Amino acid sequence: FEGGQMPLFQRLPKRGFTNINRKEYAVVNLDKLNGFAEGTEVTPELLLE
Amino acid sequence: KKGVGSTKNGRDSEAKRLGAKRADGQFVTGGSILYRQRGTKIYPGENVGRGGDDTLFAKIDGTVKFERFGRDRKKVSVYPV
Amino acid sequence: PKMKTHRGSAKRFKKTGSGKLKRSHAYTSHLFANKSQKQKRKLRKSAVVSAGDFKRIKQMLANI
RNA sequence: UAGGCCCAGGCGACUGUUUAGCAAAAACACAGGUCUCUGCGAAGCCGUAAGGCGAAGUAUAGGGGCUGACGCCUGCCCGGUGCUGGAAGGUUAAGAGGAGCGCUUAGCGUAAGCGAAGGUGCGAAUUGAAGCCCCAGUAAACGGCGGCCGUCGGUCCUAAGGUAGCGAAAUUCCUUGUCGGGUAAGUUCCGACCCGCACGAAAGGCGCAACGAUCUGGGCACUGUCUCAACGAGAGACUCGGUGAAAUUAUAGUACCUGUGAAGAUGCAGGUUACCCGCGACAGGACGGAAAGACCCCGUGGAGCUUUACUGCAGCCUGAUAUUGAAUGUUGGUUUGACCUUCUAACCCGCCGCCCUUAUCGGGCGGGGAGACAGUGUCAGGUGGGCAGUUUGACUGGGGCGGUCGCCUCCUAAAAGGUAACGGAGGCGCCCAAAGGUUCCCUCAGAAUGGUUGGAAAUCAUUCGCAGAGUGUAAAGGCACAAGGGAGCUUGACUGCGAGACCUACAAGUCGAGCAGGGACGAAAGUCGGGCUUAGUGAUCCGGUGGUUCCGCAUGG
RNA sequence: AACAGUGGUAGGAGAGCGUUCUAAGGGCUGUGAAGCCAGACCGGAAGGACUGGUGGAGCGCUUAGAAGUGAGAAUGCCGGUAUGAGUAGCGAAAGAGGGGUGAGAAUCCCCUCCACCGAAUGCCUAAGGUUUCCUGAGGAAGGCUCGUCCGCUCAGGGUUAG
RNA sequence: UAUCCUUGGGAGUCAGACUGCGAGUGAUAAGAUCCGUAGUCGAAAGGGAAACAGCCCAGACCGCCAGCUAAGGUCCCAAAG
RNA sequence: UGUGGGUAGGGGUGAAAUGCCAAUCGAACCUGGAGAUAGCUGGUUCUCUCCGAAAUAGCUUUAGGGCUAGCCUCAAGGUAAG
RNA sequence: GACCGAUAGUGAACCAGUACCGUGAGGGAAAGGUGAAAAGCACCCCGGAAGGGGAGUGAAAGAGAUCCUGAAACCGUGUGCCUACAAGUAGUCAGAGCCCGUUAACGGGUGAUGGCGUGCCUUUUGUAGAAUGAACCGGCGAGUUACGAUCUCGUGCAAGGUUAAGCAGAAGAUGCGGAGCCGCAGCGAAAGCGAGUCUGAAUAGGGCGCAUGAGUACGUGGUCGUAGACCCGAAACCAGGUGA
RNA sequence: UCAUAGGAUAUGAGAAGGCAGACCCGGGGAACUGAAACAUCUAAGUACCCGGAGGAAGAGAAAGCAAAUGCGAUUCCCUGA
Repeated sequence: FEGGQMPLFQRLPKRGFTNINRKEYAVVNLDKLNGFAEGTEVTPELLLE
Repeated sequence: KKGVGSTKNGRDSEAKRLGAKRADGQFVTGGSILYRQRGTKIYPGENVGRGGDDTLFAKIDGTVKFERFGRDRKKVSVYPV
Repeated sequence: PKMKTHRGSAKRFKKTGSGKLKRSHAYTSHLFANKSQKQKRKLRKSAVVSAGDFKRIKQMLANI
């Protein structure tokens, strides 16, 4: 509140929307893989483990 | 008691903050403005440009110097290193 | 009771990696013939909340 | 112990009633008058409804409004608002309607795309009551009854312009109006006059005997009301005995002169004065006590009240539909619905008779009356201060009324910038498709001379002429190497942007080289992202339009 | 050690004092706890000891912890007591005397006079009150004083219907 | 000469007054009002101005029965010619 | 005038004053919602130390309120710009 | 029970929803403590009694029926010093005389006389203020709690931190429980891409980001938010009832 | 007129009413307040009234969740948020 001054959010506009079918994939950044042994397979199951 | 009024002289415009904004011998960046004005109290010179608002800006970096166009007429200029 | 998020500001702002708040400009809704294209190209772009306003409001957006 | 009386006036006819606890009245009521409504299940009113008052009445009655005995009277306006009635025509709902339009899709399809049926959504014409618009009437309905010029006339406007009667009034500011009466002296009173600031005919006008703890003026008598106080009696007061509170209270060994000081000192300064303690008395001060000022202001406080403030509700009116069907006709396009008549069995009867039942309830039967109406439910329109919830700005040399509320320019402004006042002066809410861009061109106003019409002043040549002119517009700044004035070609009055700066609480606002794309003018350099700069405009939400390699709730749309 | 500094409202920061309770550990206390009253003690402050007296059974110290954690003011709430002040008032109205009672009498009882009411201050009786009625004891409170007295306190008793 | 900038936490303040100077409104009146500027008060005791928020001098940790000074003063109230 | 009854609050009654409705009435009283709300006033309890303001701007159905900025404080950094 | 301990805590520790108030609904108190045990005061006197003084009981009678302690306001008695020519927010500093003799130290109580000096709180530009509040004493009496967020500090573990509900477990600690949450990668409206991304025609520029990396769980503290949210305080509004 | 209404009689541990100021199921259903006014909105389907209960009530065995080589009644708790 600002004492009857039109506050910031109202004087500003809305923008955009949200998707229902959004995918926020879990991200690995390729250096965390160096912790694994050579030639070993990799799976999300394994990573959760 | 009496009753009076009607001054009708009770307004003025918003003050616009003219004048110089940088000083002689002061280092300046490109695009910096130097002297807000209306019309030409001052002209541009070297490496200086005028805008649609009759305002003066530096086209380059350098140092400011104010001078005179011979008689009764002033100038600015930017000189680099 | 969990804090309630301020939904209008949620609809209007977005959070950044540096904690700053992205925003849009005003004067960009309906009345454009009375404005220069310079203004308009400047105003379709985004902006950032100022420090004072941020101090005012940031508690309303802890939950984003 | 049991009237004081008289003269005159205003108001109200009277007797009565009223603000318990400030106001007894000129207020209310009154009988009388008038208007209006209402045909009896009256009307009105209470209630969600049943049920009731009205009324165990029936238009010589009942309800409501206004006025107020009585006497003489109650003038002109129906233009506006109301009511009443009409109502050819226009407009207007819901409901009915159902031309078309979308979406989807089987299928056709190389593709693009088209695409039947069905479903779904939107839906035009047409119809559609009251009401409103419109026309008459009505003033003891709301309400209204003027001005100018001339020395009765002429004129403007009115819907109509105040009749009678009364009149410095309970209305008259000027005003103690003028005159007269009354008085030595009368802003009062009475009677007359009328240039009635701003009487007036049922908000009744004028008068009026009787009446009034009414208001007012004058007079006789009487009086300590007074001149001007004196005395006496009694109850308190005072003393003694017995009993024994309260309000208030920062602590106090609490003087006055002047001065100071939050501008009125006990308490501060200086000076003066004053032995200590009490009793009776007074009430000048302690801005004394009492009551968080009832006036004034403020509060985005409240409550009550009004209304042609807003939004709604009840109630009322009207229509569609269901209860709610049987016919005879009628007109329409496709049988169908609509309309007028008729019938009855629905429904209804605060109509009768019988039984339940010794019952003015109801409820069954029989009749009778009305009748698919009404009533009720749902939906819709209108009316609707009857009722409810709410709003009804700020600044302000108190408030209110006035004025202003945003933007631009100048002064005030104090030689950066900035800087207030209900301080001083002025402008804007645009304009130009050329008044823009570019290239090229040249230079103004006025003055003196000469010269038809030409004229002081057009147009003319003429020398003088920084600028006295112009610059779309207000002013300031600025510009004559043009930013001023002409001509040609054009649309950069472009798209994406933007280093970096200004101003700034924020929001925002301002300038900007330079890059890319595509161009305009120009040979070229090169200029052009509107105008000579500064005003010429407003958020967000909400909707609308167009475009879109975005999303589209199982999938495709 | 040296140098410099140390007024302060709103307000920010930091250091601490003290109260209640809890845990642990170490203690005091009938040879006298807490609490209360005095005292000329100690500490920079909040504050803390010591001695004596009263009292007559529970309480400190240390480190930590947790809080209904500190009052001079709200025309604050409750209670108590003051001031005013032995002041105002002691609530319309004729009493006086003699006897008596009694510890004690203006005030109670008896007598005599006087005075007031008398369409009322008299007799009946409703509503209402609910033992106030009668008798005998009492005078702590109430009685606007006193009180030997009563519409007060105790006991007892008392209200009879075709 | 040491305070400056940034970020972050926490505030309070938005009734100001007088004095001197420069201005306005006013009547070149106001202990007026409104602005700018410097100071003091506010939030600052002490000495003087008799007293006396805002004037002059000057800034308080505490003590001392020491001294030098400012403003202002030196016949007595009242220290000093 | 008595007795017995009736009318009850968004209401009743009213020879009307806005008067009366249990010492009240421009909308009774009790309870509850309810610790209503109060940009308003009053009050807000131990000490010492360090530092130390503002009474201004802008916007405000805003003017005795609020928000941001300005002015204060604390801490960590930059550090030496001031 | 890191709940109260008689103004608290139930309104109510006691014959309380009583007394009392109100027509009524309804409102609504106050008031604890002998002693281990009545052993509760035989008897003598004063007195009409009450109430005392002795005696006696008892550890205690200064314990005696409001009965443990028993403060202060207030009320009085006695007395050391001062006081009846003095004006004073009542004290302070200086100081004589007089009287005493300590938690034994440049001590104590009074104080003639001199100097200086207009109370406290609030609210104010400014108050001794003739602005407000308090008669006084005593007690009670106002920024807290839950949940969540954020900052700081601390601890633990660290590109990994952490469990919740729940089960077992003395109302516990603990173990199990990894479902979930925060962070490690951001940008974009979104599809989506990815240390890049968005805009854009653009390998351009620009924004946001990375490269310049530390979070997370818990606790203390500060602040905020939602809840009566520092305390008291309205006029008033609504619902349901009581009253002619 | 059957016949019915209505009436008469006998049986019924019927049901009535109360509550514990709490829990729940429903029918009715405020305002203050907040929105810094205010009507939409909130407060709040709260308070309050009413009727029904039971020791629990209510819901409850899919015309579902959903979108995988699928889960299989309700209820409640933690999360999701």
